[PDB]
Amino acid sequence: SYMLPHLHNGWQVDQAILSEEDRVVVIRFGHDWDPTCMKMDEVLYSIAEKVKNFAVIYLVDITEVPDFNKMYELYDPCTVMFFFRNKHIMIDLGTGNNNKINWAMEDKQEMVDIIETVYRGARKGRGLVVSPKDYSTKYRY
Amino acid sequence: IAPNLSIIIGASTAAKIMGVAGGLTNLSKMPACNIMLLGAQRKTLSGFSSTSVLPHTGYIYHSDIVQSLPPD
Amino acid sequence: ADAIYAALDKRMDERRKERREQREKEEIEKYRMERPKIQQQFSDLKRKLAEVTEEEWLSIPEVGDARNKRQRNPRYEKLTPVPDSFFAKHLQTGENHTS
Amino acid sequence: EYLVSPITGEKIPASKMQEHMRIGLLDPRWLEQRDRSIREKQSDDEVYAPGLDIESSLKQLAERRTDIFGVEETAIGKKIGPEEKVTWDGHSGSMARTQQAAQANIT
Amino acid sequence: LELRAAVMHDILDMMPEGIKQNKARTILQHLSEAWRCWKANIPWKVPGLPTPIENMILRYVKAKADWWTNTAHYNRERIRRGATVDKTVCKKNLGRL
Amino acid sequence: PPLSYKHDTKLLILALERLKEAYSVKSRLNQSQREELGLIEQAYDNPHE
Amino acid sequence: KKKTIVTDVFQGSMRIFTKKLPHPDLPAEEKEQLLHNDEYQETMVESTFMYLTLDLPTAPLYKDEKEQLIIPQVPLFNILAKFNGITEKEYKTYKENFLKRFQLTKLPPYLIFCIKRFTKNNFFVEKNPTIVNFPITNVDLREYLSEEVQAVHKNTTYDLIANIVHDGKPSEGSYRIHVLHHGTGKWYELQDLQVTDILPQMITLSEAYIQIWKRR
RNA sequence: AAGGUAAGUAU
Repeated sequence: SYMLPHLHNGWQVDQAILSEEDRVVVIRFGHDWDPTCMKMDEVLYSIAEKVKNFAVIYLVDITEVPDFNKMYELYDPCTVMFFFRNKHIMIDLGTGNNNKINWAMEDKQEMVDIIETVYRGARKGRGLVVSPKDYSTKYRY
Repeated sequence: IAPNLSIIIGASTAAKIMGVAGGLTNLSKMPACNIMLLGAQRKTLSGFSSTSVLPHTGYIYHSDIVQSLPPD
Repeated sequence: ADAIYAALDKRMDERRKERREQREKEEIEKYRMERPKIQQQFSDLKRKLAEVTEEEWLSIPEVGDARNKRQRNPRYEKLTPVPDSFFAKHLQTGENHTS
Repeated sequence: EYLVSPITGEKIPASKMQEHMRIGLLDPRWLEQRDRSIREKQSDDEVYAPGLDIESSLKQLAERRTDIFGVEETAIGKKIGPEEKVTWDGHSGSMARTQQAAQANIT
Repeated sequence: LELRAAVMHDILDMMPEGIKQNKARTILQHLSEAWRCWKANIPWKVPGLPTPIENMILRYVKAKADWWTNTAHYNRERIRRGATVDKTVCKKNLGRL
Repeated sequence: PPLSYKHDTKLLILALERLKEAYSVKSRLNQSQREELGLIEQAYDNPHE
Repeated sequence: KKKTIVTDVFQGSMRIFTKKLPHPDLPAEEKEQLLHNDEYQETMVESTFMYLTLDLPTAPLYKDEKEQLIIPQVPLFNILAKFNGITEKEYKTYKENFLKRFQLTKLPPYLIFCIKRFTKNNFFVEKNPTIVNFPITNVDLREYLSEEVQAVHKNTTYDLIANIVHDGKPSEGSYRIHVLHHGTGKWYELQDLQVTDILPQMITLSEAYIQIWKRR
């Protein structure tokens, strides 16, 4: 949360999405103080170095940067969104919202798998990638 | 009699190795591999493994400087 | 005109705003009596950091990893099929003597 | 003293013999490997935030989570204890009005 | 997470970071290794670590260890009772136990 | 166990069979599993050694 | 009555210097002016006690470099570093911290030491297993009395006569007692029905919880 | 009420 790079205005988010040409930009829209956001940010920090080759992770404060709240529907407590070559990438998570990940994921391997799948699909030119795990159920038993 | 050897290791261990080796001359004529085994009691393993009994261990091993190290 | 409706909503909330923001104050105080805040649990230690000089601060060492290359970055663990002799041996079973 | 080189065919001082053998056969692909290990290291980016950013983020988080920090305890997200920015809604029909409103907000 | 954030904020606040900002990340690394050294049941004694810093890191490790033990036991009792839990939660709880 | 034991080989085969029972179900073998299977096969090929 | 059989036997008099520690997140000039405002200054308050509560050091929490898993021990006089003007104890409260240094005034004829175990941490209650290193024959508390009252109390030597020890975790633990036979000088432990003759030296190698001392 | 949006070029 306090270790990952932070974007402080809409122009910085624009440049961060535009700058990367061979890596998927992973942006967490939310608040540092949000417990869901703290879990998501600590998972991202855990996998921040491992995905250095094919991913860059930034953190955006929606209260400080409400520039994308209207278009991206950034109204959930936490949101994770992927961009590739200035192009939002959708994920068939099975949750009904393919445009974003709007919950905290516990396992750090699942996020790595999602980023890897997004990178593969986007480099192949796709705009939608089917996630390796179906999140229509939390698999709680 | 043995200032350097008493500097390296304590005089207690110095005396215990000099007495068991037969004197300063006999201990100086002894190979370095045979000095570490001076005063090595063949402790009988009582069910336990040989490593627990610390085999091939002598005054040097039980000296102050060696015992001031982690067991590994 | 938005301010009119906002003030109207605040006025309607004014029914028990003082009587419920006061009870929550006592609840917070009672909770903190038993479970103090995390920052206050380190207040004395945080106070004692004033005696660490700048050179001592610079003398903090960088953390390294004890485990070696074989554990930090192991080579890929190749998976190989079970030998054919296992199929053969499973096949031997079930062949029964006639006597 | 002076010694003949078994690796170079030249006479060398006796004191430099050990280092002469040690670095007279330094495999040049070791230098290549070190070069490519340093070229990638220079080009590496900063995954994490710098010290200033970490400190500022920690203070900003503390300014909101008053159930951990501070003395008084407000809600989880409240900081205690005009102009509203115009933002595009993501529709092509409203690009012009949003752009002009952004222009019209400059003092 | 809240404990790590609080300890790091306190250390960085008392740190005269006008010259030593680059140590900040290093500090967190210590807060990891000590914790790991407690989880690995191995000795942890940094020789260059100042005594107040080591004392607060030890306090943080003790608090986190108390929370860790309580959470592990609570989750284990939940699972034993029959509480509906995830696979990752089960793996983490098994590791803690 | 004597060197000329009448059952020195039958017991060895029984012991190796139990060690290979963990692999009776077909599965992908990693390095440790295939090393153990190689050791078992070597013991079976040269029972006296 | 002011002087009952418990006051003249167990009760002593202790002095407390309670200084209010300022909040750390304050300006240095503001800190010193708050100190000058008399709000954050020492306030000598006398009091009486039936027993002296002795705080123990925190467990090492780690293995030693050489002897892994070494039992933690502390000398008694280090525990009794309390009750003097030199040392201070930062008592932390959810509101604010305080600096309360103690100073003994009148030592009772029979002094009870209650060693602080079973401390409730943030999540449960844990016992501090630190072994107290104390003598059982002769001590001296003259260094633990203020100079004004040192003349008044000519005797400061106490002998251990009773010792309580708690065995087991705080969830379920047994309370054993070692009692010194005053007539014979021997030490006998009795756990309920069981009575055994423990050597006096082996008394101090226990996790003491409550002790009774006699000044003679 | 949902967990049922193919994505991609072109105006």
